[PDB]
Amino acid sequence: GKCRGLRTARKLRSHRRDQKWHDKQYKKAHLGTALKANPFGGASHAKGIVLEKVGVEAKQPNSAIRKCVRVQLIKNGKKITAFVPNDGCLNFIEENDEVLVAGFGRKGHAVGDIPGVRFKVVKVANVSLLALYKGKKERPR
Amino acid sequence: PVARSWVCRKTYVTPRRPFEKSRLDQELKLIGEYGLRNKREVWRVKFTLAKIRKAARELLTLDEKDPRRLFEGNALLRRLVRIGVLDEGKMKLDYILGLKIEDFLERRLQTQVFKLGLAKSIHHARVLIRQRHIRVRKQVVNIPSFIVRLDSQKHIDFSLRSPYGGGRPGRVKRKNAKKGQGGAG
Amino acid sequence: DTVTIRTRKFMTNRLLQRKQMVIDVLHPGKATVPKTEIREKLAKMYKTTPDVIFVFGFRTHFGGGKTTGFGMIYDSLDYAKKNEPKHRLARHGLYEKKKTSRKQRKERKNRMKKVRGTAKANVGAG
Amino acid sequence: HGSLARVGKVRGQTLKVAKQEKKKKRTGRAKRRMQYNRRFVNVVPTFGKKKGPNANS
RNA sequence: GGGUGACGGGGAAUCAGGGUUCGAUUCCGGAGAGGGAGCCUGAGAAACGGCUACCACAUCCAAGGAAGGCAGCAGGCGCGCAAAUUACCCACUCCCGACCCGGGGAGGUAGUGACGAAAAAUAACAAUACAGGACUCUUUCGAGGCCCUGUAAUUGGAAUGAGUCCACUUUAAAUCCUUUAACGAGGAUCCAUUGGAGGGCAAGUCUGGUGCCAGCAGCCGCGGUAAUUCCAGCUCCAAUAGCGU
Ligand SMILES: [Mg+2]
Ligand SMILES: [Mg+2]
Ligand SMILES: [Mg+2]
Ligand SMILES: [Mg+2]
Ligand SMILES: [Mg+2]
Ligand SMILES: [Mg+2]
Ligand SMILES: [Mg+2]
Ligand SMILES: [Mg+2]
Ligand SMILES: [Mg+2]
Ligand SMILES: [Mg+2]
Ligand SMILES: [Mg+2]
Repeated sequence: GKCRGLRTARKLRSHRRDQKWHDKQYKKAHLGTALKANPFGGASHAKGIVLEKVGVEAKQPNSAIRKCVRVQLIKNGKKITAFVPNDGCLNFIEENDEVLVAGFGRKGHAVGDIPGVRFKVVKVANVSLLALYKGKKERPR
Repeated sequence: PVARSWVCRKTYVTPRRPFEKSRLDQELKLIGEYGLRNKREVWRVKFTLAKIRKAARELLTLDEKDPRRLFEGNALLRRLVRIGVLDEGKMKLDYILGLKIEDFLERRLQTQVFKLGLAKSIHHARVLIRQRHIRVRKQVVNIPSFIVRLDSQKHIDFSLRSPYGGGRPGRVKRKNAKKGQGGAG
Repeated sequence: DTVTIRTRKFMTNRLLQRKQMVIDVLHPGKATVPKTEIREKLAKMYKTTPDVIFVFGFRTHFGGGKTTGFGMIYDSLDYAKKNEPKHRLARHGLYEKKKTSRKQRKERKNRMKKVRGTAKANVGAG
Repeated sequence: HGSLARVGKVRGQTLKVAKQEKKKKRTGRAKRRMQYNRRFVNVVPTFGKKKGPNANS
């Protein structure tokens, strides 16, 4: 069983210490590893430039093309395959335009039917894509 | 380095299980019986009750004839009687924990308007209060949630400098007096 | 006629050469008396002119038939033009100030730092 | 494989409709009044196997 | 020995009891003035709104020479997901000086400000037409009304702040509130919003369109021509000056 006694503190606290690494969420957050693998260098969003509209194909039980945007991030030069959500919104996006890109809601782990798209587009040229979908603001010219 | 405070808190705590059904039912019923503008205004009362409940609990953990207990518990009971919630004779601390929401909502200017006749419905009462028509003691307590001290109950009435209280009439009747004078007459 | 007044927390500050107190002002249904009307009302009450009286800091209350502020009375003006803020005097025109505008004096003095001796140049400057 | 053509097919070809008009709706306390009134006094009827605040036969 | 998305602390967020995470950041202590080093004066510095070198940047030169350091306050550029006006004043709070008098971007005041926090409007009352149900009455139908609730007619005047605005107050000089006259409400107006409405999870097996498409969906899933899940319209649900990610 457990170490239990009274001048143990060290053994107790050190054993916990060694084990905490076997936790998955903790090793993520303490080995730098994942902050290195983050395109969003430990960031909530990332501005990046669009360099090709790429149709992603959904995972089997659903059949559908998912119309993503290949973004090169600005802070890195780390490329991305972000999602353009909502219907016909890919059309608002036109190549080389300065999207803001956020996470897809799972703080890593790709979501949905899509394979590997970790990110969604938020703002195309400083505008916000909700406003364009709704019809509120417009892409300038 | 400046003057300034930076000392502020929140006055309410949101519920965890956000769609419980039974909770939503009870809160809305509270809103109906006492014409509250918003769910959270209920949750502000609940929270001021809860603080009291924590404070009471904490005192019951102290051994009796522990100075800290005696003084602080008495002050809490004194504070609670002052507002019209506990009765003298009932003052001894265990009775705090058997004390509910409705007791604390019952002592608002909005109630103690509508309670003291004066209004004509609780929503009317709340409108009155806002519209500077009702004065506590000698000030025009604009604010509904003004907890009315038991001490300060019998000094609730209409505001002197107002249509209802016995002053200059409002701008609607002034207009309708001008219309009857110049236009019609 | 119908204002009223009271005199709270009265005190005889011998060694600032003054009486100083907290003015109370009841005045229901009128729009916070100007301080000139308080002075003349205090003058006839304390029987010692307006010219040595200085009053300020008047805050009305809610509802609006009670203001309250601070007032003091000097022995003579000769005393009041000595033991008083300069602003409070020219509040009723008796110790007015220059119109140099701070920024201009500092700019002027940063030139001058540039030059030695020459009283005429240091007089000129800007 | 698969194109990027159709994109806004359905957002495009829906039958367009007006957003109607009705009224200036009660907001704030008034709203809360209204809803408390229409669950706790007006109806309160004899039951017939449960209710439905947006039912439609 | 190595690392730190490490200045120490007071403290902050959660929290039953234990805990976990945070702490650049108004108090206290440290360290630094691009980088390193050396020093002069001085009670006190290894000073940077002091010098002397070097390195890195960079500015006039009549090309011999000469000058420079915002991690003060404003502001600019850049970086970036990420952050305010080259405003006014020494009146308060304190400091410095030979000084009761001078100086202080310390500090105070305004401006920007949905960082966040406290209060708190967007309607209230009446009779009507009615639409209902505890009472009294009536076999039921119907009626008497202390009780009442919905929808209308805005039917009815009464009440009011948003706002516009003389004036006072405020104040260093202003504003802002506060005080206050004069104007100021029929909603077609002074229009509430964000997100939902298969389950988890509060709320339509409604109508139209699309037909594994386009799209939704944190998860389970929905979509291949009666889609409760998509795009719409209706109604409804939640919170509400807030609510999404
Ligand atoms: Mg480091
Ligand atoms: Mg410090
Ligand atoms: Mg620098
Ligand atoms: Mg140093
Ligand atoms: Mg040095
Ligand atoms: Mg500097
Ligand atoms: Mg910001
Ligand atoms: Mg400063
Ligand atoms: Mg807030
Ligand atoms: Mg409005
Ligand atoms: Mg659900």
